[PDB]
Amino acid sequence: DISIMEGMFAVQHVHTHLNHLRTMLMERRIDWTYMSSSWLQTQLQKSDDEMKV
Amino acid sequence: CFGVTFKKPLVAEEKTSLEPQLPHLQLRLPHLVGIIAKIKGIKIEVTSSGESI
Ligand SMILES: *[C@@H]1O[C@H](CO)[C@@H](O[C@@H]2O[C@H](CO)[C@@H](O)[C@H](O)[C@H]2NC(C)=O)[C@H](O)[C@H]1NC(C)=O
Repeated sequence: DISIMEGMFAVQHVHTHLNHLRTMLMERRIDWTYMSSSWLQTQLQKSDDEMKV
Repeated sequence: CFGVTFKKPLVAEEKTSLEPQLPHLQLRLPHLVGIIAKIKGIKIEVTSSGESI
C-alpha cells in the first residue's frame, strides 16, 4: 500500500500542471513552463528584460 | 536598404517534449522485502526430551 501511495503523489503533481496548461490553452495564451523559449533568444538577439515582454 | 533595416527569418524547432521535474519522497519501507523473507525463515529447532533417555 505504501508503495502505491508513494507513486500516487507524482500522478497528482502531474495532474496539477496539466490542468494549468489546459486552462492556459483554452485562454489563448502560452504556457512557457511546457515550452523551452531558449532557442529564440539567440536567433534574435534581445536582452533578458526584452524577452519577458 | 534605404532607412529600414532587414533581418533574416528565424527558423523554428518543429517539436518539443515535456519532461516535468518530480519531487523525490525517498521512502524507506519499500524495497525492504528481504527483511520480510528473512522473517519467514526463522526455523526454530526443538528436540524431544525423554525419547533419548
Ligand atoms: C526512481 O528510482 C530511481 C532509482 O532508485 C531514483 O533515482 C535515484 O535518485 C537518487 C536521488 O536523486 C540518486 O541519488 C540516485 O543516484 C538515483 N539512482 C538512479 C539509478 O538514477 C529516482 O529518484 C526515483 N524517482 C522518484 C520520483 O523518486
